[PDB]
Amino acid sequence: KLVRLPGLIDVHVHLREPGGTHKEDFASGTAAALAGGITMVCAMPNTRPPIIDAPALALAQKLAEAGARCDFALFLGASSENAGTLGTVAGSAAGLKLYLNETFSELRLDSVVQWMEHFETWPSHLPIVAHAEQQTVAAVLMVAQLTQRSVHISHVARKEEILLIKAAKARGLPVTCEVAPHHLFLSHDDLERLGPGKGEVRPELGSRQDVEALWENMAVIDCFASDHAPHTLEEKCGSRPPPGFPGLETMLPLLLTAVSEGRLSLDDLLQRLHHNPRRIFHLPPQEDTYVEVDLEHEWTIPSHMPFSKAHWTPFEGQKVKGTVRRVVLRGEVAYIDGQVLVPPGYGQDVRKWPQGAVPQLPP
Amino acid sequence: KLVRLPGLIDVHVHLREPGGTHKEDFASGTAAALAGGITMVCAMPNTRPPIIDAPALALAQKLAEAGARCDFALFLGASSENAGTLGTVAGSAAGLKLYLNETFSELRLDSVVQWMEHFETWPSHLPIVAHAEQQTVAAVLMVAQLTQRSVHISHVARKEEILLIKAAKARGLPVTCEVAPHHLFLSHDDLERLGPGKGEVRPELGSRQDVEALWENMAVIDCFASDHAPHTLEEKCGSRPPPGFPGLETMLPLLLTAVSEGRLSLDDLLQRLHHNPRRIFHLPPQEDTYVEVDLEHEWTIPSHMPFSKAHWTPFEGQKVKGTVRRVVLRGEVAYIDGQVLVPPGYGQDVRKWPQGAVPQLPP
Ligand SMILES: NC(=O)N[C@@H](CC(=O)O)C(=O)O
Ligand SMILES: NC(=O)N[C@@H](CC(=O)O)C(=O)O
Ligand SMILES: [Zn+2]
Ligand SMILES: [Zn+2]
Ligand SMILES: [Zn+2]
Ligand SMILES: [Zn+2]
Repeated sequence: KLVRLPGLIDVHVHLREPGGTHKEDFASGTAAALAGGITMVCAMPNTRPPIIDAPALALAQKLAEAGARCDFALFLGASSENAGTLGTVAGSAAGLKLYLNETFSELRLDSVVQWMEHFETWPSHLPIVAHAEQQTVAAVLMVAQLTQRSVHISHVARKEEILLIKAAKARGLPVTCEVAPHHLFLSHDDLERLGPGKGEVRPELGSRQDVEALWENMAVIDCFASDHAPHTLEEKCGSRPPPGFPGLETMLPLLLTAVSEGRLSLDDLLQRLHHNPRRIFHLPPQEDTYVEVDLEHEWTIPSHMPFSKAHWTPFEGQKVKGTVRRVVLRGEVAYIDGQVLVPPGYGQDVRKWPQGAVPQLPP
Repeated sequence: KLVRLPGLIDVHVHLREPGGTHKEDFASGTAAALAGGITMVCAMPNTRPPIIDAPALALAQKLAEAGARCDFALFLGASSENAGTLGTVAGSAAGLKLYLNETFSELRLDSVVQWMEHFETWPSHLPIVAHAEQQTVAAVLMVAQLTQRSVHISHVARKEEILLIKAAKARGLPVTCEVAPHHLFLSHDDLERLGPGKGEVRPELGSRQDVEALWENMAVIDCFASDHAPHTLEEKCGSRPPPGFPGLETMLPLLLTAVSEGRLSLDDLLQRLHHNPRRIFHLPPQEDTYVEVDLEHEWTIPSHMPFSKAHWTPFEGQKVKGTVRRVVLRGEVAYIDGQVLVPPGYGQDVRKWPQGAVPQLPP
């Protein structure tokens, strides 16, 4: 007996096109999304060129419209030069992304004054997301308060961070956050198996106590998002390994396993992979769209999942219970038991749908 | 014709006793203070042992009472273990010091949650000072807001930091700050002369634009404080140079030079070295205490000033106009033209004076 879920949304993926297409492209990354029960993705801007101006966004939109198999929205990225320049295209983007710490990314900012300038100039009704680790969470929260608006914190990975956010929420501050599956299902204890290259990710894998703190504070977690960050094995195993894990194909199976163990409920999962993503990023519904999963099927994660060009996975060898059997996207069968059945280009930019524009007061 | 100033206060000095007495001790450091026209100092807790518990404070109090030539208050330092343990001795200290970045200091904290715990447990009516650089300023400001209290930011050194504080003040937030003379009178341009060892200090020397931004934003600066941080030349020139400059003997002459050039007024100076220190740290007046200075005398800073055991200075070769001629402390001549005339032990702990206790609501 299969369980029907709504179309799930991953608000944090790296699809590497343009410029890193050996790692992933729109076609392979969205195939990976569909296989993981995800029907809508928000693609991060740290591509090559990065999506930091109108011409780069225009290019990315056409690449996505031609390559994507599921629906999508594209982030703009904040740079040291583009504050106050994105107003005409801002509403066409998923939101604005700030990279506030060292990681795989034209996009580190030099000064908190630059963060302020972005918070002041980006339209107030549109989403802002920050990569903000440890004390940087507190710092960007301060900037959000000085500028009287909200912020969404990406991949929370530490007890320190989740408790800070918890304290902010208790004070009524408008902050939301997401947690990635590797920070719920991997820890320092796995670094021996993974090794130092494969194990590179930002935020880094946490201690057992970090992992336990995220589960204990599930009520504080608004969204799950994969931070699908594909790099090839050669890259992960080489002399200067980039940080990141692929995760679209493994996220839902990992979480369904946790549901079957009673670690969270099916509703808890759907709030975090469907409802809260919709409401935080003002993402539209998808007509005639759903995912059928099998919660009984036990399997072991192989050395690589079928679709991502990353062709490796840090979850290799983990036992899971839960499978994506079928995905229907806008009335077409998109995925069945390992076969993707919609072509590159089937996917659409949800920000161009009338119901996908973010409501605003007349300016 | 001499100008009579009130007894000046330096809220940020490192006197190195106990445990680093080859660099400075209470007797030599307070001689340096008097020679610089300073009659009251607040001594930082990063000694050996550090002042992080009642027994260390008790030891430091006796050392200071026996060695100090001018009046003083002693900071407590925050550690990863002492939150919620300092209540009985808190009121006897200058305030609580948090070390939030890498520097010469049992006292880095591991987590912003630890900062929160200190802000929650330290008595609300008593001062808290943070060493907080760059984004850490924003982060500690967030913690202060979550806990609904004030914070004083030590040695602001960057355009980024002063503008962040300016923005916080414009929002009515209770934050004050100080700036040290090296961040007003030295910059990157001096590193060639200083070299990489002598030039080590935290916050590091800023760009010309940082220096210009501090002067332009003088209205935002509540206090000047030396961050007198003596280390010997051998240490500064050796293979692992500690950060810090000695500065008690040079601070007032540098600032008086600026006054004579019309860069700020005598009042601007006295607000920042007397009135604002008093009001932020609840420091008592000193009866029959004053400083006589000569604003006409031109001289060149030598390779070392007479008193500090540091026996070097990064201001060597700078021309100044302005001299401390005489200091009277509580009715005794304490300093005249290079001669200190009060013995070690003349100085007193101002927190033990009835007028030096911080007022509080009945608990
Ligand atoms: N998280 C990572 O380790 N890498 C991400 C960048 C990011 O999300 O910060 C990537 O794009 O490779
Ligand atoms: N500022 C420095 O470079 N050094 C200070 C420590 C401090 O004030 O942070 C010291 O005590 O040596
Ligand atoms: Zn990130
Ligand atoms: Zn990412
Ligand atoms: Zn400091
Ligand atoms: Zn200091």
